[PDB]
Amino acid sequence: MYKLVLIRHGESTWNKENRFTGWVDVDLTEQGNREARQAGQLLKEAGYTFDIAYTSVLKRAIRTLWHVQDQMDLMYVPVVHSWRLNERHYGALSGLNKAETAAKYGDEQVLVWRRSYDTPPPALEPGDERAPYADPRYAKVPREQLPLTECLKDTVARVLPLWNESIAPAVKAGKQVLIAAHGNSLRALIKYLDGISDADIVGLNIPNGVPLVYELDESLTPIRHYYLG
Amino acid sequence: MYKLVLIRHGESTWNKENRFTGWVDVDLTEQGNREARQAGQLLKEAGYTFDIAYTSVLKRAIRTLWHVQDQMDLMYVPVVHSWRLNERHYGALSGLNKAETAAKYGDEQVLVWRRSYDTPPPALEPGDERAPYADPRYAKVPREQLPLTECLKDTVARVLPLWNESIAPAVKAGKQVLIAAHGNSLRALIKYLDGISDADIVGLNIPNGVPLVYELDESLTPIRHYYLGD
Ligand SMILES: O=C(O)[C@@H](COP(=O)(O)O)OP(=O)(O)O
Repeated sequence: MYKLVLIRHGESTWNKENRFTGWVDVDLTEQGNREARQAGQLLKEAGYTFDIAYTSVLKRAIRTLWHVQDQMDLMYVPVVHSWRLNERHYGALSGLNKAETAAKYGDEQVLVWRRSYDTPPPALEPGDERAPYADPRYAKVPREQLPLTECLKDTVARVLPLWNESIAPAVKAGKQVLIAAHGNSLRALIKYLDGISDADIVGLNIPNGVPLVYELDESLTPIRHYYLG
Repeated sequence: MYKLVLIRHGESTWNKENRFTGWVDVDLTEQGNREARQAGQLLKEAGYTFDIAYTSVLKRAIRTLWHVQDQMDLMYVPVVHSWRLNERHYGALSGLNKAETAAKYGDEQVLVWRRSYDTPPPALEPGDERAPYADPRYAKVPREQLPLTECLKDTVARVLPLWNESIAPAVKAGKQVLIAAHGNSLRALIKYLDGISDADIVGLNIPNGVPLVYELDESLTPIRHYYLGD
C-alpha cells in the first residue's frame, strides 16, 4: 500500500483570463494562492505528510507547492523541479483566449486542440519569443526534446521518464510523494497510472488545487483514488 | 574564478524579539519578508543568477530563499535543504530573551555564549520539548550527531561536510550557488573560507537579508568579498 498525492496548481492568471497556458510561466491569482494554501491546510489536517515533492519548472505549480509546504510545515523537504512535469505545451495557442479562439475556429476545432490525444495545437515557430530554446529552465534539455507544441500523447511520453526514473523509485523506497503539477501533465501521468485508454482520458479534468490521492499497491498499480476535502 | 553568494535569512520573529533562536524554527516577520524580497531584487538588478541554492531546514532561511527565488524568477532551481546549514544550536538559551539573560548571567557570560568560538551555551536536557530527536527534519541524522547545544566550533564541524561533499563540488562544477542560511552558520562557513582565527571570528556579525558575495579563485580560496547594496 502506497499513497501518492497529486495536486494541480491553483488558479493561475491565464486560467482566470481563460487563456491557453502551456509552457508560458504565468503566476497564481490570489484565488490560486488561496486554493494552494487551502489544499495544504486540508493535507495538514488529514494528517498527510511528505518526504519529497515533485513539481514542474513553472511557477504556478511551484508556488502551489510552496503554499502546500508552508501550510504543512514541510518547507525543508527535497523538491525535484522537472520540466518533465510541465504543463502540456500549447504551441501557437499559448496566450490566446479560449472563448475567442473557439469563436474564430469553431468549438470543435478548439476541443480537438484541447483534448485530442494525438493531434497537437498548431506549433510555435522556432523563432517565437515564447519558444523554449533560450530559457535557462531548459538549458540542459536536448534541443530536439523541447516542444513547440504538444498533444497529450507527447505529454505522456515526456512525463514517463520522470516517473520511471525518479518518482516510482521514490515511492517504492517508501518516500511519501507529493506531485504538484498541471492540468494536462496530471492527466498524462494519471492516464499512465490508471491505464486509461486514449479515448477515455479525453474527458478527465482535474480541478485547481484539490489534492488527488492515489493508493498504490506494491507494484504501484492504483487501488483507488479520491480527492481530499 | 567563481562567485558564491551568501545571505542570512531576513528578520525573524525572534530576531525582533531579541531571543536566542538556534534550531527553533521561527518564521520571518514582515520586515524579514521584505528584506528577503529586497535582496532578491538587488541580486536580480545586479544581474546575478543561480543554478542551485543551499539552505537549512529552518523556514526562516528557506522563506528568505523563496522570496529571493521569487524576485529573481528562479523558483525552479534545485534547492538543497540541509540541517548542516542550520543556525548554531543555542541549547537551553533558545527562546530566552538575550537582554534578560545578560541581566541575569552577565554581559561577559552572555557574550561568551553568543560569540566564544569553543564554549557552548548550556545544553538542552535530552528530554526537552525543543530537543531535535523526534523532529522529522532530523529523522535520518544519527542521534549522536544531533546537538543539544553548539558553540561555533561545533557549527563549523557541522557545516564543513556539506561544503566539502556538496557545495564546493557545485562551485567547481561551475554551478552558480546561493547559500541562504543563518548568522552563526554563515559565521562558521566564512571562518573556514577566509581562514579567520578563533579570536577574530568573535567580532564578525552578518546582517539579515544582505547578499554577501565571495569571489573564489580556482582553489576556492576567497579573493574578495562584498555585501551587495548600500
Ligand atoms: O540564533 C539566533 O538567534 C540568530 C543568531 O543570534 P546571535 O547568536 O547573533 O545573537 O540566528 P538567525 O536569526 O540568523 O537564524
